[PDB]
Amino acid sequence: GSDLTYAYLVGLFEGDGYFSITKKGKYLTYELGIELSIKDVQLIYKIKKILGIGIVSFRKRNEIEMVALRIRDKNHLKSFILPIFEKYPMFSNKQYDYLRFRNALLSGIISLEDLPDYTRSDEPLNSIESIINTSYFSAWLVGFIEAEGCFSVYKLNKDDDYLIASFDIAQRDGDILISAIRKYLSFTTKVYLDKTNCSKLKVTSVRSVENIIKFLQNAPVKLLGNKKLQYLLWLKQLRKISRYSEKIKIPSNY
DNA sequence: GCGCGCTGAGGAGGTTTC
DNA sequence: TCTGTAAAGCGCA
DNA sequence: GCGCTTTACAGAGAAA
DNA sequence: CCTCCTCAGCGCGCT
Ligand SMILES: [Mg+2]
Ligand SMILES: [Mg+2]
Repeated sequence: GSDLTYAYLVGLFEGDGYFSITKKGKYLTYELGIELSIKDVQLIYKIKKILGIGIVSFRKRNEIEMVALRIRDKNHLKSFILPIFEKYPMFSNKQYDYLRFRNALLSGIISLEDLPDYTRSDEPLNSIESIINTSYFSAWLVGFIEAEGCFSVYKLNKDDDYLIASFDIAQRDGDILISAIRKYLSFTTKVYLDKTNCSKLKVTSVRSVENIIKFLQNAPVKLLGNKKLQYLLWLKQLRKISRYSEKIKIPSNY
């Protein structure tokens, strides 16, 4: 990878991965994993390549196929993973998972009984300005998008053929995170908090759309998975929708 | 040559955030 | 994540 | 006062 | 995203 394609990785992991210290009979299993739709087998192997470690597995949970990259080897974790996340730390209230994980690990905790009682605080760690001002952000956001962003098109009413074309992204307990992104890309839609503590950001404007495209075209790194394809197909329909077409530039990649 | 302490690949059950 | 629905804003004819 | 455009709000599940 | 369990199996210190 690049100095920065790793920042891309914590991005992806923050949004779709997970740190976990689980019960393994008498002992513990330390791991980092991402489980994605089989639609990203190809991406899973690009991650293994970048990181250089990790076990890949497949399963059906019967009609949905899925791929997973899983790193449980503690030496490899200490030797390759911590370092990444130390250098390019996550931003959301998730770092609590990594800090907790890290500590238990470095402490040499190997039994369930000496493993601290842990529960993620919903309490944020940063606030807009700090996220937005960290160097690697631009890259991180690319992966975070790879992971949780959504490109889509839908008619506004059943009957008539008036398309909308939106880009959205949400996160539980992440008002500060979601808002910060919102600021960064200059959206002005109102971030919506749902039934859960899930902050949803969504845009439809000709100017908003114009903006992700530009952020992406000028982001340090690149989307390389299914989301990349989702975006390219989006791009495409964006040409058959006039209001957008006579209003922005677009396709070669990302 | 074996029993012990501990480990991770392999395999899979159970919730819920996107 | 992905796709809406019901309901506005904004000219302008 | 009607065409075109954005927006607040939010419900299923597949993909986490 | 999150969690648990089985089982070769590896290095040790003994019988
Ligand atoms: Mg996530
Ligand atoms: Mg994803």
